[PDB]
Amino acid sequence: ENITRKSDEEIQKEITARVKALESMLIEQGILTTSMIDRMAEIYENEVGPHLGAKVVVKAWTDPEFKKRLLADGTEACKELGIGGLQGEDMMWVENTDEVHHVVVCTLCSCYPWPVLGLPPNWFKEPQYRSRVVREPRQLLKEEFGFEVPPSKEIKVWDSSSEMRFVVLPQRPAGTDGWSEEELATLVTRESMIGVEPAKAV
Amino acid sequence: ENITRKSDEEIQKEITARVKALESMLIEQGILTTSMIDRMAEIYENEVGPHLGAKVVVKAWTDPEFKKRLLADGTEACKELGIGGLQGEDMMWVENTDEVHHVVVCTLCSCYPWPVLGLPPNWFKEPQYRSRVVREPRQLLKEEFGFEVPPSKEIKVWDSSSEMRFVVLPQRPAGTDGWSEEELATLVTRESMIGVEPAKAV
Amino acid sequence: MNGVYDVGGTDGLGPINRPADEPVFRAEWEKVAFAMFPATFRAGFMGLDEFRFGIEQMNPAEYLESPYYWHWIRTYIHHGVRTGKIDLEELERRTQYYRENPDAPLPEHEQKPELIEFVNQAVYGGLPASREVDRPPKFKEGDVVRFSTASPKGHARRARYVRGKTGTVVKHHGAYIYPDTAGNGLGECPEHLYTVRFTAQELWGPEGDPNSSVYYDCWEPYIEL
Amino acid sequence: MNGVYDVGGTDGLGPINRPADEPVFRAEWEKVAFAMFPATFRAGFMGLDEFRFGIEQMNPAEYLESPYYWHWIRTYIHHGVRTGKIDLEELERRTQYYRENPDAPLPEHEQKPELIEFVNQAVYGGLPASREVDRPPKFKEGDVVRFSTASPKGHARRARYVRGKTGTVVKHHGAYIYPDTAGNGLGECPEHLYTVRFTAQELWGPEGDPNSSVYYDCWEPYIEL
Ligand SMILES: [Co+2]
Ligand SMILES: [Co+2]
Repeated sequence: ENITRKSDEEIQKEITARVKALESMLIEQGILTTSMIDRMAEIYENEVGPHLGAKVVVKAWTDPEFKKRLLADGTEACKELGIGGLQGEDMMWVENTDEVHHVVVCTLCSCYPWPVLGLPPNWFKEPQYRSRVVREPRQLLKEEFGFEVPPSKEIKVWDSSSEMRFVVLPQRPAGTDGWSEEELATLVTRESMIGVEPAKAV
Repeated sequence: ENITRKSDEEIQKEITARVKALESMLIEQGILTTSMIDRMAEIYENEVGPHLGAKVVVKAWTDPEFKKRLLADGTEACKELGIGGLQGEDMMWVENTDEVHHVVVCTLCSCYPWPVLGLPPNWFKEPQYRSRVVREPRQLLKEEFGFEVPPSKEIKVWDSSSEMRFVVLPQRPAGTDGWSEEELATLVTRESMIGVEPAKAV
Repeated sequence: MNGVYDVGGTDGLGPINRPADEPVFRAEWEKVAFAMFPATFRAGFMGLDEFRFGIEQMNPAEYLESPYYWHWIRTYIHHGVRTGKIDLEELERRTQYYRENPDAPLPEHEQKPELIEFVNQAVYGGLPASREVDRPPKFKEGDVVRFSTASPKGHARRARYVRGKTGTVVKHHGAYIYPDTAGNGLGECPEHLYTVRFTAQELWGPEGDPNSSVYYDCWEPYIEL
Repeated sequence: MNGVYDVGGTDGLGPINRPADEPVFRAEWEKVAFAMFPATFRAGFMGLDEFRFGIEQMNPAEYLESPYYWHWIRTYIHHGVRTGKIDLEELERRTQYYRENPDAPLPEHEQKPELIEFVNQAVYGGLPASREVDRPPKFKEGDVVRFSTASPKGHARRARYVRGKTGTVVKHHGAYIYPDTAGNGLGECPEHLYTVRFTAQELWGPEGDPNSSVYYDCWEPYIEL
C-alpha cells in the first residue's frame, strides 16, 4: 500500500500514451519500425525460452564430459547445442550438490541469461527479491518458494554485477535413472535454473 | 516527477479522511481531546520558535562567559534564559569561526532542537537535504542557500543520530560593534542556527 | 534495519524543495498528527525509539514522497494494530465514512485537564533519555574506533554510511536509552554515548570533500578500539 | 552513484509479488519498450552501461513501484533529451494527443530490412563486452582482496553492500568494458574482471546466515591486496 499511488488502470493508461508518443517520434527518426518491434517480441515470446536451458540441463545430467565443459565455460558448451547470444555472451553455470545450493540475482537491475531462460519473470526484476536474496536467502527460499534448504547446506548467492550471467545446474531428481532426455526435461523449470526451486520431484 | 503519484489535492483529501478517522478512534479511547490538540499546536505556532534561539545567540555574542558555558553544556546554559524541554533535553552548541563552518542534519529522520528553533521547516525533514548535506555540504550550501564556503574552510556536518541535538552558534556579522541585544537579534535566523546560512549582513 | 529512510549519502533524490516561507502547520490534519507524539508516550506503552521504528517500516515510495506528518500517522497505526488498541477494520470503515462526510462531527468526549498539564510539562520539562549506569565509559576523547558492520533487522541508529568506517571519539556524553533495545520493545538497557568524527575521505573515498568531517553519535556497542 | 536502485541488502521492501503464471509481455506498450534496447545500441551512440545509468537516475519512488519496462522508457528519454535527439516539448505534446486519441495512428513509415537483420544478428550473435588489453591480471584465484570505498556520482557497479568488505578472488574472466567509464560516456577503457566470494558474516555481521556466501563481479580497480 502507498496512499500517494494512482490505480493500476490510471498508471497503465498514462504509460500507454507516453509510450505511443515516444514510439511516434522514434518512428519519424527511422530508428524504430512496427516490423522491428514485432520481430523482438516474436523472438522472446516463442523462440527463446527456458526450454533451451532445459536441453542444456538434461545433456549435462546424461553426459558427464558435456557437464565438465558446461562448468568450465558455459558460453562455449551452450554453443554446442546452437544456444547463445544477447545477454548470455558470458555464462558461468554452477552446480547444485548435496553440499551446495546456488541462487542467482541481479541486485543492481535485472541481469539474466536471456539465451537459456528467455526474459526474466517480473518478480526477478523487482526490488523485493533483489534486496532480500543476498541477505536472507534461506528464509526467502522457505517463505516465497516453499523450498527448505537445511542450515548445514551452504547457500551461494550469485549477484550478476557484470556481463557474466550465472545459471544454476540443479541436481537430477531421484527416481529418474535411465529416463530419456525428453522425460528428464519435463523436470527442468525456469525456477530450478535460477535456484529458487529444485527440479520437479517424481 | 512520478507518473504513478496522485495530485496534491487527491493526496490531501485522502490523508484528511484517514486522520479524522484515526482521530475519532483516539478520542473514543480518551487518549486525544480537541483541547490537547489545540494546546500542542498553539505552543509551536506562537510560544516556541527561533526567537528563543536568537536570544541565546545574542547573549553568547555579548557575553564571553555565557558563550563558554553554552559551548560546555547547551542545555544548562539555555536554562539560564528559561529555555529548554521537549526535543532539546540534550543540546550541544557548536561555534562558527574563520576556520570552521558547522551545519546540522538528521539523516535518519528529522531530529531538531525544538526548544530553541521550534519545529523544523519541511525541507529539513525531507530526503533531499538529509541525503546530500553529509556527502556534498559545500555544493549543497552553494546551490540551495547561495552560501559559498571557501574550500580551505573545513565544513563540519553534525548528524543527530542520538537525543543529542546540535545547534550552530553562527559568527557575529561585521559592523555590529556595540549594537543592542535587540538589534543583534534581527540578524539571527533559523537558517544561521542550522548552519545552512550565515547570520544576516549589515 | 537497512531501510530506505536511512538516506545519508544517497544520490539521485533531487534538488531541495524549499518555499520562501511556510506555516508551522500546512493543514488542520497536521496539528492532529503532531498531537499524537505526546499522546503515544503519555501512555507509557511506547516511547520515541519505537515511534521511529514504525516510520522506518513504511512503504519506502510512500515515505519518500508523502507529507512528513503522514509518517506520524503510519507509526501510530503500526503500533495501534500490533498492540490491538486500534481495530484496522473499524479504522477503514471510519476512513470511508469521513471520505464521504468530511464535515461530519468528531465523537462527543469530555476534555481532560490532566492532558493539558501533561502536555505543558513534557514541552517545558522535556522527556530526558540520559540514564545512570553501573559501568564506566569503555572509551574516551582521542580513541580511534571502527563502527560495527552489524545489520539488525529491527530498530537501530546504524546509518549504512558510517558502518565499518574509522573515526575519532570527540566527546563522551554519559549513558542514554539504547535504541537497539528500546525501539524493539526490549527496554531502555542504557549505554554510554559518544560523538565520533569521520572524515569525508573515510566516508566517501576520493569523491568526498577534501576538507570536511561528519560527527555521528555512537552508543558504546557500536564502536571498538 | 549511491542510488536507491542499488537494493542489495535493503530491508522493508516487502513480500515478493509472484503471480502463478504471467505472459512475457503484459501489454502491447511493453513490446515497444523492449524494442528500445536494440534500437538504442543499434545506433552506436549509447551502449548498455549508459542505458543502466539513465535508469539509476530515475525518481526512486517511481523506480520502486513502476512496471519494469517503464524504466526502459525513462532511460531512452533521459539520453534522447541530453543528446538533443528527443525534443521534450514535442514529446509532451504527443503524450497529450495520444492520451486524448489513444487509437490515433502511428506516423506512416517505410519498413527496413536492415533493422530485422540487425535484430536477428544481435539476438543470436550477442553483443560481447570481452576485450583484449595490454596488461596481465593484477590478481588471481585465492587472493584476499578488499573492495574499494570509492563512491562515484556517475555510473558504476559498486553495490553499497560490498564496499570496504573483504573477499577471496574465485575466478579471473578476462578483461571487459569498464562501467565507470563506459556508463559516463568516457568509453570502454576495459579492465580485468574477477568473481569475488564474500561471506554472509563479512557482508552482514552476526545477522548474516552462518552458512552462506555472495559472489560479486569486481573490475580490477574495485579491489586491492
Ligand atoms: Co540486471
Ligand atoms: Co530525526
